[PDB]
Amino acid sequence: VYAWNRKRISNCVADYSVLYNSASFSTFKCYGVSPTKLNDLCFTNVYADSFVIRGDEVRQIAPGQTGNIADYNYKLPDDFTGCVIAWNSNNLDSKVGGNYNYLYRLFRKSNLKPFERDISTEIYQAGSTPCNGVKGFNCYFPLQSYGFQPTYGVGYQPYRVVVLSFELLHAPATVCGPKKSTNLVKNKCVNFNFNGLTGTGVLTESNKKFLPFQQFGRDIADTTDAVRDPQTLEILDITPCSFGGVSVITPGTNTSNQVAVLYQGVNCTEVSNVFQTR
Amino acid sequence: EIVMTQSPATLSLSPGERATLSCRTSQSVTSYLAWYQQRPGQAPRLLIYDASDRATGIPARFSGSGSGTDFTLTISNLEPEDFAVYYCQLRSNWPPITFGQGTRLETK
Amino acid sequence: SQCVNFTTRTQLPPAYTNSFTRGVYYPDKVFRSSVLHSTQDLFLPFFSNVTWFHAIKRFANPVLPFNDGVYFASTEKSNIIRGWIFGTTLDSKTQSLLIVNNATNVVIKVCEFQFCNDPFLGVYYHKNNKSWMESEFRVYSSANNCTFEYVSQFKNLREFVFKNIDGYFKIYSKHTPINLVRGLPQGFSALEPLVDLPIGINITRFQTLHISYAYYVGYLQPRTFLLKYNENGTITDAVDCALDPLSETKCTLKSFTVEKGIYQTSNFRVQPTESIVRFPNITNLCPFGEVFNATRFAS
Amino acid sequence: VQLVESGPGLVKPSETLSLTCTVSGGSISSSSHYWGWIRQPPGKGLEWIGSIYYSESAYYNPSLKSRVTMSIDTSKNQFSLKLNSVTAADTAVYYCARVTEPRWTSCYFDYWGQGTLVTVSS
Ligand SMILES: *[C@@H]1O[C@H](CO)[C@@H](O)[C@H](O)[C@H]1NC(C)=O
Ligand SMILES: *[C@@H]1O[C@H](CO)[C@@H](O)[C@H](O)[C@H]1NC(C)=O
Ligand SMILES: *[C@@H]1O[C@H](CO)[C@@H](O)[C@H](O)[C@H]1NC(C)=O
Ligand SMILES: *[C@@H]1O[C@H](CO)[C@@H](O)[C@H](O)[C@H]1NC(C)=O
Ligand SMILES: *[C@@H]1O[C@H](CO)[C@@H](O)[C@H](O)[C@H]1NC(C)=O
Ligand SMILES: *[C@@H]1O[C@H](CO)[C@@H](O)[C@H](O)[C@H]1NC(C)=O
Repeated sequence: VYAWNRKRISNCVADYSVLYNSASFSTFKCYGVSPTKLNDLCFTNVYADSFVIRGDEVRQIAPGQTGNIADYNYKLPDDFTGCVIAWNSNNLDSKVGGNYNYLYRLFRKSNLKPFERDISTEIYQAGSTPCNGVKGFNCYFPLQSYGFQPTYGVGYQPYRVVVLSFELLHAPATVCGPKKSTNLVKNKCVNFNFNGLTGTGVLTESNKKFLPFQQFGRDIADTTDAVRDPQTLEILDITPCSFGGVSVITPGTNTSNQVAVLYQGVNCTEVSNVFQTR
Repeated sequence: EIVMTQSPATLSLSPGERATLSCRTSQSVTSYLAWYQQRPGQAPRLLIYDASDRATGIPARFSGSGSGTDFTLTISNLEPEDFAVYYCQLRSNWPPITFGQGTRLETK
Repeated sequence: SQCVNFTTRTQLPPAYTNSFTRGVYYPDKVFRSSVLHSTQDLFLPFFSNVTWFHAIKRFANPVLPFNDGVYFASTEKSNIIRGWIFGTTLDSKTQSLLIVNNATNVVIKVCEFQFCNDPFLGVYYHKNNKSWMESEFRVYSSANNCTFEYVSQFKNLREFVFKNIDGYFKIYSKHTPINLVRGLPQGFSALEPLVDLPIGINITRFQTLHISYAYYVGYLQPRTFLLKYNENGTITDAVDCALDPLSETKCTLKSFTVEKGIYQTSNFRVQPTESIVRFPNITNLCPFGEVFNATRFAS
Repeated sequence: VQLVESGPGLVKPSETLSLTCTVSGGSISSSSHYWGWIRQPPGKGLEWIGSIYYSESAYYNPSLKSRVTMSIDTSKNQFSLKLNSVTAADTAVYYCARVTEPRWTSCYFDYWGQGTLVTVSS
């Protein structure tokens, strides 16, 4: 845990259906996201932080948590976005004589920042007299080992914890889920999903001179105005499909029951007598 | 190495007094300790675990000062049948399960 | 390879110049158009002091600190500057990065390199072929436990920006033809991103690598910049808010222009110089001396 | 619960000393307890030999590990001990005890057996 391993996942597609559908995970909590929706999203990158703790410490692995693990071994940001999956590994990480291979930090001058790893093995001074690399009075080794033997309670048994943190940046998405990509449709209202970025609009050919490193553009509203088709490197402008207030021009009900309908600000094609006014 | 040292080798007290046995570990780690009682010809009996927890059936007069490096077993009111040999036992990384040299408690 | 030892080693004295208004690069990969957008990140503050030297007795380049990132400019006719080395100890003890652009391709390797005292890149003129051909490369004595490897497939000003943030070494590059003969040119040109590498190492010093047959360096700082994206999306100009009050006003109005008038910019707050603690000094003095200083003690 | 020791009371030098402890107050297949052996020579202190878990594995003393092995039998609900190349220093009373190791360093012998005296002589 103090030396929690980190892996990077990028430029690939992952089927999370098998992930949250597995019953082998004791704890499965997603913050900022749901297990099901992963297959319908794309992310620039993912970081998998893998480590081992005891059952009681499982709760500590969560945003807004405090404790030895959270403070000294692994801290999550308050705005963390991702999923934590913890499963018992008693059959894998427990030795009959004692599995001392798993360690955790017990002392530190200050709590860890989010996604900060500290692997230093310098003696922790807890007393007036400083420690010149030698233990003794108020001079302790910063790391301690788990027992991890099969005869423990569930709270003390080993659990393998993996945190998948998905980076949702403006850089191009590189991690997507399953789901095939349908053919491109233009000049029609459609629910588009470009690289996990979803929306609704009308897609048209664009003359904008996108730079090679530029995938999509945003307007003053920071809203997706143009995109680059991930399959075909072409620029497509997205425009709002069609919306407008429906009002009713009606003479007094006492007079007549026939009325006309006014669709404000819509062409007379997206909808007897039809009259196109400004 | 984590070496165990009990004190004293022999303790001379009479019934009604209180006894204080010391079990200090080397200048090393600190955690739990177990105290056991053994009378002549009998298997050692568990008195205290986790550095102070009376075993199942231990009178209230037994207690443990579970503190750092040094530990202490205390017997409040010495009864006639409380004079025996007392061993303290640790479980370190290496060697596992170390036993104390034993303290002989006799009637002065 | 095997290091080449030079009995005599020397380094030319440093020189200083003004950065003028260079060091601007695209913060992200978000296209924009005809908009003034404010961004707070690591930038080269305008008109900043720039430390520059010349690249040629073995005149060895100096090891320079990295700080939060480096804006490195090279003015040359032929590609004399070829690469750099980054790290903290620059030895086998700690992981070190090495970037180079040899005659073949670009090689970028993060390994426990053992850099040579005088890294040497040597080329010789092939008279029969009438073309120079590199034949000597003695940079590191050893390279063990490699952590990363990637190999790519009228003066010139090549500007580069190196930023180590979140374990990512981001390199932005720009190349221009500059007719100036000496000194850092005064002008504006955005630096497009070149590549980001998730090396995830610690960097505090770096050194330049030259070829054997001028450059300038500045340190970036956390600053807020108003970038003006034109119709094509190219950044036409930039304003450094904290350069001067006028630029702070410009950033206030999100305009490359401030009209005459008075604008509430900021709020000045002084802070206490020190702390004062006063109590009823002694309600009564505790008579400890009567015990310790007693002439006679009790049994 | 109760533990009962069994085995020859005499072992010639340089030969294997075998003992078997049979419990009957519970189950050895329980995943909460170890089963250990502790010996003491006459007039000497206690010496933990080795503790075995139900699955197969065990851990022994860092001095007697070379010439010691432990075995278990859930079917017969009993665990055995082998001490190879027994010297004259193995003349001792051997108890078999029940061990509870809940956290890390908490390792106490809950209930002991009466123990059997094995004297090794020629
Ligand atoms: C309907 O309107 C007419 C004229 O506008 C009026 O004479 C009549 O009373 C109205 N009917 C009702 C129910 O008000
Ligand atoms: C409605 O669409 C048609 C064809 O796209 C176009 O000729 C017409 O100008 C549109 N309406 C308005 C009000 O522009
Ligand atoms: C750069 O620093 C030197 C001394 O460190 C100083 O003399 C010089 O004036 C500085 N440059 C500018 C533009 O002020
Ligand atoms: C390289 O890694 C191995 C194992 O990870 C390690 O034993 C070795 O010491 C490392 N190299 C150096 C120079 O330390
Ligand atoms: C935009 O780019 C096109 C083609 O590269 C060029 O013709 C045009 O002049 C450019 N306009 C601006 C404002 O840069
Ligand atoms: C005791 O007396 C000496 C001089 O006689 C003085 O220096 C010292 O401060 C006194 N101690 C205390 C505690 O006041």
